[PDB]
Parts: sequence; structure tokens; C-alpha cells
Amino acid sequence: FKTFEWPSKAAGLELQNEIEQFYYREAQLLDHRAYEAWFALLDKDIHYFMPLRTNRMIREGELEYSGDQDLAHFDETHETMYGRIRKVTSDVGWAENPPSRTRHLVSNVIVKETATPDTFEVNSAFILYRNRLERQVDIFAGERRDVLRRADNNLGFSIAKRTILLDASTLLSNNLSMFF
Amino acid sequence: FKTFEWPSKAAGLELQNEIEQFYYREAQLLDHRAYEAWFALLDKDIHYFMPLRTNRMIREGELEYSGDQDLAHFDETHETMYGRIRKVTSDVGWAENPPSRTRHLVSNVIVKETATPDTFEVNSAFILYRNRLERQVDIFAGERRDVLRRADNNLGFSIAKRTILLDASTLLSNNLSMFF
Amino acid sequence: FKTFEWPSKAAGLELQNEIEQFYYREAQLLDHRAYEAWFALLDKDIHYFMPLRTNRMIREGELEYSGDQDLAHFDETHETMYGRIRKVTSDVGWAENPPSRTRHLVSNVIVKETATPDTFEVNSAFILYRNRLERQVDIFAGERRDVLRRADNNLGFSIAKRTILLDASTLLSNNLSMFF
Amino acid sequence: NWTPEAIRGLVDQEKGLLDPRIYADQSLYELELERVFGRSWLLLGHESHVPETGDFLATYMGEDPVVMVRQKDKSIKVFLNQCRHRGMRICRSDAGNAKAFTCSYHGWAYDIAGKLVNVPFEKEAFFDKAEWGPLQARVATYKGLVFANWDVQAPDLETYLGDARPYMDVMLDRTPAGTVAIGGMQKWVIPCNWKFAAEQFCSDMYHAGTTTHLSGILAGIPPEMDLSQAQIPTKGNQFRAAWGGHGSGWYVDEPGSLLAVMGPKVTQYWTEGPAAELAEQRLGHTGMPVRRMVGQHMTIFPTCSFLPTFNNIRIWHPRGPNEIEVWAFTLVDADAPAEIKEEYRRHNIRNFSAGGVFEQDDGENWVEIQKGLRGYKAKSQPLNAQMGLGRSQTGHPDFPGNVGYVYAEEAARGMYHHWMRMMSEPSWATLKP
Amino acid sequence: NWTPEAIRGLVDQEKGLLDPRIYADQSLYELELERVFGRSWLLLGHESHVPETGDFLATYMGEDPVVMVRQKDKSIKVFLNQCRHRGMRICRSDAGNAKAFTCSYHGWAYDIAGKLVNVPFEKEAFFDKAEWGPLQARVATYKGLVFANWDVQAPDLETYLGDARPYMDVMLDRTPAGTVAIGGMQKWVIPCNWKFAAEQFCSDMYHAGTTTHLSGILAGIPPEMDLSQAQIPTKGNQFRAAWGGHGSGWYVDEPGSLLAVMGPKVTQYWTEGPAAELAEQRLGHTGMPVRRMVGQHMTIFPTCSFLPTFNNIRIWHPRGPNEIEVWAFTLVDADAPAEIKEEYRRHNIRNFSAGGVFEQDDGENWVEIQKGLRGYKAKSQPLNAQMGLGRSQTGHPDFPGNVGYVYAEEAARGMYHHWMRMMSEPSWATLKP
Amino acid sequence: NWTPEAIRGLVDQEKGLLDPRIYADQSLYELELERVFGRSWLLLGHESHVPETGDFLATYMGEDPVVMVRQKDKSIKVFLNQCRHRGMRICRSDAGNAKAFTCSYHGWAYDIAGKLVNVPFEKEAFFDKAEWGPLQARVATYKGLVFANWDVQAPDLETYLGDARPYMDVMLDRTPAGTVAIGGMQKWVIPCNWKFAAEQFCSDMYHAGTTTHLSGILAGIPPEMDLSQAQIPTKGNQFRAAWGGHGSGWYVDEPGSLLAVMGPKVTQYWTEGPAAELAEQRLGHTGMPVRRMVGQHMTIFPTCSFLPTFNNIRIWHPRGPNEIEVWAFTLVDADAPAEIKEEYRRHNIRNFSAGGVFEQDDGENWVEIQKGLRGYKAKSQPLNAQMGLGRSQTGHPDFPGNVGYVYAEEAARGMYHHWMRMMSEPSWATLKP
Ligand code: FES
Ligand code: FES
Ligand code: FES
Ligand SMILES: [Fe+2]
Ligand SMILES: [Fe+2]
Ligand SMILES: [Fe+2]
Repeated sequence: FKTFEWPSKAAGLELQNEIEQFYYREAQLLDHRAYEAWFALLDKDIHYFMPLRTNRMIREGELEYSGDQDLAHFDETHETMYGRIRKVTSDVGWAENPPSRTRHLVSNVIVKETATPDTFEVNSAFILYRNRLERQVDIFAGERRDVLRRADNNLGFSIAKRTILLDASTLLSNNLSMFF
Repeated sequence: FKTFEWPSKAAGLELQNEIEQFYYREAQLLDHRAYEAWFALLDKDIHYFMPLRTNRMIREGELEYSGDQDLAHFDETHETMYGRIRKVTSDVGWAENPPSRTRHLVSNVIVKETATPDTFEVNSAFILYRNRLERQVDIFAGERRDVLRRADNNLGFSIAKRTILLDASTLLSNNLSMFF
Repeated sequence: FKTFEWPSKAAGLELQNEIEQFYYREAQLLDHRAYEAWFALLDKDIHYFMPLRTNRMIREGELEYSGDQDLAHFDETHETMYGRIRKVTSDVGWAENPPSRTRHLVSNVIVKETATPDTFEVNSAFILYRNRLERQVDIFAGERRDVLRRADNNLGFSIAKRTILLDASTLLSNNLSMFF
Repeated sequence: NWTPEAIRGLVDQEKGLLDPRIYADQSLYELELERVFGRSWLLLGHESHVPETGDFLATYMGEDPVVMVRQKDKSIKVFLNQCRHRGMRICRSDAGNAKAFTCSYHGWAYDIAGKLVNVPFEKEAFFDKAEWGPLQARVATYKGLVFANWDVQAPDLETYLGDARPYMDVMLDRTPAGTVAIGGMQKWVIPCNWKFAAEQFCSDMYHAGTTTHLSGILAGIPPEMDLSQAQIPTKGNQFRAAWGGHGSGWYVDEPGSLLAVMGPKVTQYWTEGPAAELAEQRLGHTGMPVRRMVGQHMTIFPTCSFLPTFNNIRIWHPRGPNEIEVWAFTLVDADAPAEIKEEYRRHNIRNFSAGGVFEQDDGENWVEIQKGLRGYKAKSQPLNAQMGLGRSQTGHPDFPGNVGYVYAEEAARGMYHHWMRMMSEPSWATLKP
Repeated sequence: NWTPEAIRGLVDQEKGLLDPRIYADQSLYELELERVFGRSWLLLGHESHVPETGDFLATYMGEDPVVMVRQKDKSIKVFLNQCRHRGMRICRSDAGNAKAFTCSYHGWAYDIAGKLVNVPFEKEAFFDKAEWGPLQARVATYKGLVFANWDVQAPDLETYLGDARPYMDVMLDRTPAGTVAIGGMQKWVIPCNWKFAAEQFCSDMYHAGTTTHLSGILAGIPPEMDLSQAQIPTKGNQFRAAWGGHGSGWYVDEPGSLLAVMGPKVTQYWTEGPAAELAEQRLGHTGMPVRRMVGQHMTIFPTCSFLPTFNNIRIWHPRGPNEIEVWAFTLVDADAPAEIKEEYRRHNIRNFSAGGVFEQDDGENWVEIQKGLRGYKAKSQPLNAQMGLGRSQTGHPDFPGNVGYVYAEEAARGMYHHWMRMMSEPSWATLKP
Repeated sequence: NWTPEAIRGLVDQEKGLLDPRIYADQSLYELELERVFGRSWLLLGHESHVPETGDFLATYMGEDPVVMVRQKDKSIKVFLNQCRHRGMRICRSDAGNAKAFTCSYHGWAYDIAGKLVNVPFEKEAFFDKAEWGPLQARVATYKGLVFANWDVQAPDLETYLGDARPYMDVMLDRTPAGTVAIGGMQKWVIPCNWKFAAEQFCSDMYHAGTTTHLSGILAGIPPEMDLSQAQIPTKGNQFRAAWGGHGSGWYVDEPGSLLAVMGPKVTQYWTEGPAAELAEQRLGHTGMPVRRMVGQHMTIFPTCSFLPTFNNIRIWHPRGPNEIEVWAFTLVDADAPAEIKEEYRRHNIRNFSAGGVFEQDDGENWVEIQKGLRGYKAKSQPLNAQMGLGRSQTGHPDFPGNVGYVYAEEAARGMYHHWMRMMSEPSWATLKP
């Protein structure tokens, strides 16, 4: 995917604060299982994407990530996400009933303004800490590359696009029952 | 505990920075074992709380946390916290002599102005990394719900209330010889 | 090492954001294996230091870290750092070919101004997630104490001095093939 | 292989010697699950945990997950938390209320008694449902506390406890109202053998009265008082069960030890007033001065430990020879003043939780012991269990049974001797009292 | 040591009983690597994973690392990913193209065929290079799928597969062009025995037709529907292989169930139109009505599993008795419309990736089963495998081989019986079909 | 359980064959702790790690924790870091100064000799303190280095080392003023078997003269030139110890290889001027051209390894068959100039640290080898130790003992043969030199 393209003219302090506070609020919604609230942040043209990552020699490093027509961990539209919210808020959704306990620690927020005013490309790092049942702990880490629009909702922003670059090849977790 | 009720009007950049800095300063006191300096931040009316978490079915989700008249991991006043500082600084306090090596990574800071001026309800996320003796590593993750007051000390603030919501049911560590 | 001597007056909001963004850009270079771009950030008078930490009784806490004339995990100069860059970018550098997958989550940024204009002493905390091959996961936590300089370069700053205080005695990891 | 002869040589109570291999050996551990945990009375909690019909608590018996659930007939049932179809956990939450139990795998349904009542597509695909419910356990209550045992050939709970009952009654039988459990159950993990934890509450006051808990006491004593004051208690006794490997120790006539751990308000409650006077009357058939008895510890073999004066109670779950899980909770007299219920609550959290000023140091000890026992030479010579050897007698005026001095390892030798018998002797025909 | 008598008693096909120790025992696992994985036909992937000369794929056979690499002559060789000098891994990336392979330790150089062609300082310090190349495996292809086997004595793939081939062809033989593998191979770790995973795709439709996948169904059906409005499929059949422990299960005339998992376009493609009619004409030699066969699951013993109707294919890699790795990829007809290939890709991610709306629930069940088996009593009583006992016959008008009802365990009983035979019989003279 | 016959058939030094099961078998490891580590001389550090009375270092002998401690009479005593009471670690810090040692559990006090001097409540509850102190070990010093052995029957350090001593003297006996240790000791964890690491330093120069350290050499050469300016060393020798399985290897007349690793200032110190001329005078009685010997590697069997030319030294701590800990430190000549000490320090960090340009790649190979050995087939065929077979002899003008070419496995064959001997022969009556 190559190093994120931060502008030399950094985003204003007012703008830097808004995006961070948006991610802090977002993580709060997810960590407290307010899934309907979080889902309302996703735009109708949302593309939710987490590609596979592989072990390659440096000379073939451009094959590290899976592509548009390869399999992925997530490759979701607004419609497919809606079914997942229905499953995760369902009594018969065994993988999250009883639900897990997660923590999204968000940092390393870099903001880029796009050709379209009030639309921003955002880079952020994270650790997702998942704890399930008695003693299960899966620790995920990675970066998120978002496209965010200024929106007239409770958080002041909506998610237009999300790519999650996870720092794993083989997944050490048995499932991805959580949202990134 | 539900999603933290952040204000629609977000705290100004000056205040956001001041609170973030305070926590960074506090984490520097704890990770460098400045226990007497840390304890000086606590108000006489402090409540230092960390409830138990249990695995409940969605239908019984309101029973996830232990209450005010139940057991907890921590439920401390100024008097009892003083006893803990006396132990942790002791040459015969074996659990922290030799001392552990901790790291408090603080992020996700959400500031809420209260009805009292210069008193703030602050939500924050953390990973506490703890390393003991030869090869022991305990990784804690959770959130903190604090009530902070402006104070006349080297850090700028005082701690009036602290609730730690730890992302664990069964604790995977042998003890909690660290402060949160 | 004792608590970081933070200034009484905190750094301005512009400066706090400049240093933070420098580290977010720096972590982007490392996490995307831009070792050539990262090396260009180091001034020629760089001391890249990472002492050993030992378990000591409270009565002997002044002997925790190793000294100037002891062994270290890293004790590097510009000349020696370049050799390391030459090894990691090498196709015949086995320990990093295939490369690892690193994540530097950076927070706790405290900025101190020195007696030299445009030169700053900065404290920061981190969690370095390292994932290698199929199943290898190494989690590092620690503290960075840097002397940074205003620079007419890409990231806005250059590195004059770095001490990395790692929260470990025995490394649980088989090597330190990554940069901090 | 482990012959009965080889097992007998691991514990020598006459000489006061213990083979360190008992805390580390993997094949010895597998036999403990069968010969010890497979036929002993294991504590699961308190009656008030499951006060109404359908109330359940997910817990463990050894490494076997079990459901403890209250019935329509006001009894408590304990069945194996495993569906006999393909192994799935029937009860998937810690605690709550159930009308039925359904398996998430193939939909096999159970009533709260553990009987299999419905199998999906039974008419089409199928065998009798009465024989395919999860394995049941014998359940018996002792004044609030609920115990379980798989072995139908093992002696009943009352017999199993024997002359240990009086010392339990110190905590359990103080009022006609009974004891109630305080909400919440602390769970944490220690990388150590269960026998270390069981022995310490069985026989070991020597650790609390010497070095382990100096900082725990420092945290308890008034801010104006430094450690060089605090008076180390010496007066005291120790009980070894006639049969079963149970044990208990206590300080006599030293309220200052209770003062440091539980505060002034609890010390008053335990020693002075109508409530303390009533308890001594009720325990009159034992003849014990319970108002003089403080700082008590006790273990019911194998893994039921508690601290009667402090109302702290704990179950040890084995997780291999090198690990345990500590499940802790606390009791209070049902009719006790609200202030007294609160003081017992605060001080148990402060002292004996995962982050407690006492428990921290207990865990620190056990972690390093298990680390050391990984070595060859560290398992090559016996450990000294010679304390108070031949110093006990069964004719004490105040305390009934085999009684010695507070700092002794007589109860320990009893705990290990019984353990040794459990492992070497196949049949209850020679094992029972 | 396990005697052949003790092995035979672990699985009872006549009574429909399974000893649960087969999922947990370490000694039985070591034997599984020798007697099961060391001489079985194991899937490594597809021919299209390695199209060009020098293309490779690093994968596993049991816990043995292997290199699948396409040769100059268009054949495929499979050799142990280990240097016979001191054991270093020869091929150190997952996939790509290679001109040669070289050991990073001492530079022992190998060609793409897996032959040792260069030893540094050979003339100065040495032994024949032709003899010291890594161990080679037998490679066989079935309609695009690539299988491998160590044993020179084992039957060939076609013989090993037997009367299960018809049911494989439902996925693999639909078009003259053949199947191609969509790029990317998902990998995730589940802490559970491989036999649970193998059986579920072999015989277990029961779990999907009852409770496990109620929420997965909820995810697929339109926003207007609630779960109670979704018809539960009941009609169908189960296949048990004549030999090998292979098995498949499918629904008959149940288009609604395919609609929920794979969507309107795939359901149209599979049942109606030119491509659906061409598949039925090609599979007419079996007599099966493929356009009516939906929701199919299948297992090729030991660790090869697929969902033929969904085109989802997966390999289970054993990692001790308490762990597997799941390596999953998907297929499409090479000449299928791009719109259909994309729909197949989408819903395979949506339902069957590690974060799939079906998969999440599968591993959730398996984790607790393996957890439960840590206990002594959890392994004291046999598991029930009595479903559909004595109900299957070989004279079904539509489907070839031993055919019963869809919710049965005749396939499972066949799997564990072959497992038993594999573990108890050293010679292929008794085992061969 | 292993019969002597089965052990002997794991190492064939005649054919040059190794059974790969020696690196992976759990049962063999448990025997190693008893038969190899329980009676071999193991390096604990340097005399200058504990220079003052009461100075200590906490280290390991196998998986047994021990305490190095300097006494009043200037001798070093080594004892088990375990209290005989209940197994608690006596010394709880990595290093420092002690006036005594106290157990944290029950307060058993020990002086700096490991003698039990105080037992709390002894008069009241107790047994002879002189018999209950921790287990003592035989301590012996070779020119600065501190070794320990449990076995009273085992040969003395000198006889144990034998004809390996001249090769140790290259690093140690260069000054009358002796060596000192640079402060600090690096501890890291590699998931491989100890025999891989110990063999490499014993017999494997082959890896440094081929592929392993291509990037390490690249790090050591000037910025303007690459590996095409780096010449491969092909001149040198290897030594196999008469008894003990010790071994060394080195380059002769190859000053370029020292320069790339240790820089110009060390190269000149090692090869020219007063200190190098003094070393040549002192070491002349061995006949060796010490000034021309570079890149030396050495293993004192079992787990004491060093690189004499670089002054790097390490102990391998076994942690199961599949894990070790590496404890590394560095020496200098006590009277060597400050600039020379600094260069030895700097370059040891750059090269042989956990993150060293050389070390990284060494450990990388070992990790992947151990992973492979989880497989059945990966252990089914023997490994090749056939390098330099029958080419060594005891007739060499310059170097004493059984000497061959630098790229050879004669020392490796000697190491494993001795390992095999110690594992299969129970009595020192047959094992003694
Ligand atoms: S496991 Fe099959 S229904 Fe319970
Ligand atoms: S391991 Fe020695 S060259 Fe492959
Ligand atoms: S363990 Fe050392 S004093 Fe009891
Ligand atoms: Fe204690
Ligand atoms: Fe399923
Ligand atoms: Fe090397």
C-alpha cells in the first residue's frame, strides 16, 4: 500500500481535533456495543475492506496484499454490513452472545483534505484488544485508511470508505466477530 | 455502563491539550515509580473504583458489572489508598520489590465540562503493559472514567473520582500490583 | 532514569501538534519499510541508545539501567546505523526477508524546549507490535527520550539523540530486527 | 508408571518429608483429576448465589465445567456443562436465570434439572433421552456452602468433614439468620500448583506471622504507626482433622491482628456485644471461646479454603500441575448491621482481592516456587515439613481434636498424608473414616 | 503405547458411539501423524495456484512443511520444505515464482524440481548430491485440485476417492473449461481438534438446520423478513463413501436456502439457464439432478473439506490435539460470467471467511468443546453418534452409493470407522479398498 | 524411557549421521537435564561479575536457578536458588551486593555462603540447620571464567577441558593482568534447541563462509563498496577435543574478515604491536601462530560458547526441547587501552546483540529449523554430518590435537558423540576422559 501521503501543509488544529474526537467517539460506540448507532455513521456508498496479507520476498513485495478480485477478510457494502449488525445484535448470534469485551485504542491520526471540500482522507493506527468469555485474548494491531465526509449526524462525520491494513498474515484469532 | 455521554459542544483545544498532558504526566509518574508524587494528586474525597465484569447473555446484559454493594478488584478511599502507597514504597513489599516495569499508553481522551467550573468528566482509553522479573508480561486494556479538578500542583489537576472499566472477566495476571 | 522533567509551562498548541505529526509520519515510514526515507531523518551526530534493564531491589534501583561503558541492545552512531539500514534493505538480509509487519502506536508526547532555539527534548510512550512469518507475535512497550531539531526536510524535524527505555529485562523476542 | 508403592514414598509424615515432584509431575496431575477431584467434595459457592428457581452459576469441578442450578423443589442440582452429543457447553454464561437450557450446536434441549427433554428431528433421525443427559453430581449443603462430588461410593459430606465442622461453624453458624454471600465473585490466575494454595490456608500461619505479609500489615496499621511497632501475634493454635486432610489455624487473645486486617468496627463485632455473645452461646456445644479466636485460616480438602474471622472464602481450580484459578467471594451474617456488611466488603477487597495488599505477596511467592521446580536438582531432594513434629495432642480443654501450636505443619502433614492415600488406595473400602 | 485392540474400542460404528479421548489424547495425535497424515491423500490447493514454470506455494502435510512447485514440463512436484543438512526451511515465502531454491543457512542450492544441485565447498570437504535432496511426495490431480501422499504403497487418488468422485464432480466438472481458484488464501487458527472440523463438513448438516446458523441466516435474508419467516430446509440426503471415510450432504428442492447464503444471481446461475443445463448433461452418467442439489457439504478424509454449491474449499492443518489452522480458498467456473465470479467471491467472504457470518459461529462451538475436554469426567462417557443408525441403503433412484437422510451421522460413523482402521492397521494390504 | 542401545543409534559419528529427534523429543530433554546438565561443567560468568565480598549474580544451571556469590575469603560459592522449606527463590534480584539472603515466604535466613543461620520460631516449633541449607555446587575457575558442576564424581575442570585449553587461552591468557568483563549481560529468548546453537559455535564456520551472514558483512564494509569487494575466507582450521565434545574453528592469514567484524582498531590490537607480541610470547608454549588466527569460534560442551577473536561469550539456557535463553556478555584485557575496550564494546553490540547484524540471522535459521521438526516426516530421515569425514589428524605443526579444515563437521561429530556417551552411560567410571 506504501507510506500514507500526508500533505506538507498539515491539517489545522480545529480539523485535527474533530477527526480525533470522531474516532474516539466511534471507538466508544463499538466498545459499548451500540451497533445501531455506529451503523448509522456508514454512508450508503460505503466500501468496508480488509485485504489478506502474505509473506513475500522483497523482490515480490508488490504481491503482499490481496487485490480487488481476490478474497479478503472483509469486503463489504452497506447492504452486507446491515446483515452483520442484525447478526451481532441478535440473541441467536452465538459468537457475540454473550458478547466479547473490546478496546479500540486509536492514535497516529493524519488528516488529508481531498479535491472535494468537507471530504477527508484519514490515516490512523490502532490496537484492538479483544477479550472473550473466561480467558480468550486476541490482540489486533494495524492502520485504517478512511474517507470521511462532514455529515449532519450526532458525530458530525460519516464513513464513506474504510480500508483496514492488519498486521497479520495467518489470523491468530478463531474469528473476526468485531468491527474495526 | 453504556457509551460515554460526550457533549455535543466539544471542549476547546486549550482544554483538550491540558487534560491530555496531565494524563501523560501522570503516566510518567507511575511508570517511573514516583508513588508519593502520584498520591499527592488524589483528593481527600476520592473514590477509586474498578468493578468485576462477568459474561452475561444479551438479555441479562444489565448485570455485567458488579455494584456499589458487591465485591470489586478495587474500591478505595483516601485512607486505604494511602496504605497501598505505603506498601508499594516499602523495602518488604515483595510484590513490587524488585519493582515491576510498567507502561501506561494513554489515548482516546474525551473531555466533558460539568456543572462545576474547573471540574471535568474525562473518558480515556489505555493499554497498561506490565513486565515482571524474568519473563512475566501482563497486558491490561480498558477505559477510565475520571472526575478531575483544577489544582495548585506541578501537574495542574487533581483526581476526585476514578472508575476503571477493565476489559477482562477472569484476570489473566496473578495480581494487580500496579495502579491504573 | 527518574520522571521526565516536563516544563512548568506546556508547549504551545502549534508545537505540540508539530512534534506529534512528526512521530506519526516517522511511524508511517517504519511501518511501511521506508528505511531509506527514515535514515535521512537522523543527523550525523546521532546517538541511538537502548540500555539493558535489570531486576534490582528498591535499595539498589540506581543500578537498573546499564551505563555508558556497559553493553546495550543498541548503542549506535550515524555510521553504524547506516550499516543496519544496509542490512535490512538487503535481499540477502534473512531476518527481515520476508520482512516483518510492524505497528508503532505513538502517544504520551511531552515536549520540552531547550537552551538552543529550534532544538527540543521530547518524551513519548509507545507500543510496538511485531508480526513475523506465520504465527510470530512480539509486543514491545517503552519510552522514547529524543532530542529533536527543526529541519528543512519532509517531516519537519531531524533526530539528534534517541534513548529508548524498553519495558523488559529478558527480551521475549528472538531478535530486535526492527527500529524504535 | 506410578505404582501405589511409588506414591506412598512421596509423602512421609513420620519424618516430615515431601517429594517436590508432586507439585510438577504431569502424570501425577492426571491421577489427581481421577483419584482426588474425581471423588472429593468440592465447593461450588453459596446457596444465596442461586436463591430462586432457575438461578444458575457456571463453575468448575477440577477441569470439568459444571452448572449449579436451583430447582422447582428448592434443591440444588449440579450437572456436567457438556452436551453428550458432541461436547458443546450447554450453559454459556457465568450466571443468571434459566427456564431451560439449549445447546447452541445442534439444539438439544434440557430442563433446569439437566434432563434431556427435546432432540430436534428425533422422529425422523432416531435411543432414549433419559440416558443421554449430562453427568450428574451428588450435591450437599453445609450451612450456606454448597458442595459436590461425582463418586456415589464416597462418604456423605457431613462424614467427610468430620471434626472440622466446629471450626467452620465459627464462620457459618453465628446467627439463626445464617450467612449470605456478597454479590460478585473475583476470578484470577496464578501459575502455581493447587497444593501450595491449599496447604497455606490449611496449616500455614508461619508465612503470615513472619515475612510474607509485613507490607500487608503496614498498609493496615494507622498512618501514625510505622512497622517497628505492630505487635507480631504468637499466642495461637492449629487443628488437624482426624480424617480428610483438613486443617485450621488461629490466633488467641490478640485483637490487634484483626484490627490491622479488618478495622476497628469489625473487631468490636467479632469480640464484643450481643452478636459476639450470641455466637459463643450457639457454638457452646463445641466449648470454644470464639471471641478469643482471630486471624483464622482453614482448608477443606482438596481445594476449599477460607478465612473465617475475615469471612473470605476461596475455591482453587486446578489447571495443570503448574497453574491454578482462584475464585474468591465473601460472606456476611444475614442480619448483621449494614455498616458491618460494608466493612467486611471494603476490607476483603482491600486485603484479599487480586490487587489486595495481602494477596499480592501470596501470589508473588507461589509464582517463583513453580518456576524453580522446573529444574532437575530442585526436584531431587525432599522439602522440610518437620515443624511441630510430635507436638500435638487430642485433649485440649478449649479446642476439640488434634491441636498444636499456631506455627506448626501438623495440618500440612495431614493434608499431604490424605492426598497420598487418595492417590495410592483405589477403593473407598480402605479410604473411608 | 496404544494396542490395536485399544484403538478398535475407541470408535463403535455398530452402536454409534465415540470415545471422546480421540479428540484430546497426545499419544493418539503422534500416531495420527504417522498412520493418518503420513500416508493419506492431502489437498495442497489448485493447479491455478501455480500456473507458470517455477511458480510455488508453501503449505503443509500434517505438520510437515512442503513446497508445491510447477515444473518446466507442466507437471507438479511436492517436496519437504526442509534442508537435509541441518533442517533449514528451503522455501521461505508463501507464494511466488522461483528460478531456484536456496537454503539460507549454508547455501545448499536446489532446482525447482527439488534436487540438490550445488553444495558450497563440496570438493574441499566431501556423499552424493542426488541422494541428499529433500524427501519427495506423490502428486496427483483431480480436475484441478492437487493432492499429495508420502506412501509409495497407498492406493492412487482415483482409487482412494472411490464412489465419492460423483459428489466432487458437482463442483469440479460443470464446464469443459474447468474451474479456477479465485486469488488469495485465508488463514486462521482455531483451538480445536481437526476431527470436529472434518466431520462437520462430512456429515453435519444438522448444526446448520437447527441452532448454530440461525444468526447467519438472519444476515442473508432481506431486511423485511424476521427469522421466524425463514423456511427451515428439511428435504435432502447424506452420502457415505464405500471406502475412505468420505462423506457429503445436500438439500433437495430447497432453493430458498441457497438464496439466503449466495444471493439471487448465484441461485439463478446454479439452477436455471444454459450453464445449469450443461452441468446436468455432463453429470448424467451419475444420474444426479444437480440443479436440485443445494447447500452441499463434503469431506475427503482426512482434512480436505468443501461446500460444493458455494464453491468454498478448505484445508485443516493439525496443530496438536487441541488446535487447527484453517486455510481457505474459493473456486469458480473458468468461463463463468465476471458478474457471477464476483458474486461468488463476495458471499464466500461474507459467509465463510474468519469474519464470516457463518464461520464465526462454527469456531465458537469448537473452542468450548475442546475446552470442555480438558476435564476428567468430560472424557469418561462416550459421545452419541447414533443419528440415522441402520437407515441408509445403496438403492436410491437418484444418488449413487450409500445414501440416507440429510440429518444423519452415517457419514460421520463412516469417517471415524475409517479413522479407526487407519490407526489400527499398519499394512496397506488390509486397508486397501 | 530410552534404552542405552536406542540412544547410541541416534548419533553415528562413523557415517556422519544425526537422528533429528534429538532436537525435538520431550523424553530425551528430561534425560539431558539429568545426564548432561546435571553433571557437566556449566559457565555462570566471570570473576569480575562478583568482585567484592557479598556481590552476587542470579543465573541458571539448566533449568535450575543458582546464586554466584563472592565470599569473605575471596572464593566463589554457587548454590541452588531454592529454599529447602517450601521452594521459594532465596535471591530475588538479578545482581547486586548482599550482607545475607532471606526467604520472603517464611523468613528463613541464610548468610552469603548459602548456610542456613536463622529459622523463625525454631525454639518454639523445632532438625539441624546445617543439613537444610540449599544444595551446593562444585565451583571451579579457568582464567577468569566461572564454571559449576553438581556431581561430586565428575572430573575436575582441567581434566574436563583437556586439550581444548590452548584454544581458550587465545582469548583469556593474553595478559598477566587477566581479562575483565564489560558491564551488563544481554538476555533474550530463541525458540530452538540448545544443540543447534552449541554446535554452531563448536563446528560451524561453514555458515559464516556461505549465506547466513551476507547482510552482516555488508553492514561492516565501507558505504561505497558491496559484497563483490568482499572476499570469501577459505584458509583456516578446525579442532576436535580429545575428550568432552569441545571444538573450535578459526581462519588463518585472513585479516580482512576481522576488519569487517571488529573494525581497524581491534584488528591492529589483535595482530600488531606490544599486546599482540606479548600474547604471542605467552601462548608460544602451545606452538600456535595466535596473531594469524581470526574469526575463531568455540564451544565448551555443553552450553558454554564464545568467539575468542571478538571477545564475545555466551551461555545457552535450555527451556524445553524447543526453546533456549541466550545470556551474552563480553570480555576485554584488564590493562587494554580505553579506546580498545570501547571498540570491543561497540562492535559486540552492533554484531552480537539480540538486534546485532550478525546475530539476527543466526537465530533466524534456528527458529525455522525447530518449527519444521514438529512434523513426522521432518524427523523420519537422518541429517547430514558428513562434512570432512576422516580428514582430521593429530599431526599438525601449528595446532595441537585432532585438527582438520575450517569448513568441516569433525567437532560437530565429536560434540554429538560425547552427548550420546553422556546420555547412554550412567557411570563416570566409563565416561571419564
Ligand atoms: S453438541 Fe450436538 S447438540 Fe449439543
Ligand atoms: S541447513 Fe545447512 S545448508 Fe540447509
Ligand atoms: S520457603 Fe523459604 S522460608 Fe518457607
Ligand atoms: Fe497469605
Ligand atoms: Fe457451520
Ligand atoms: Fe553466525
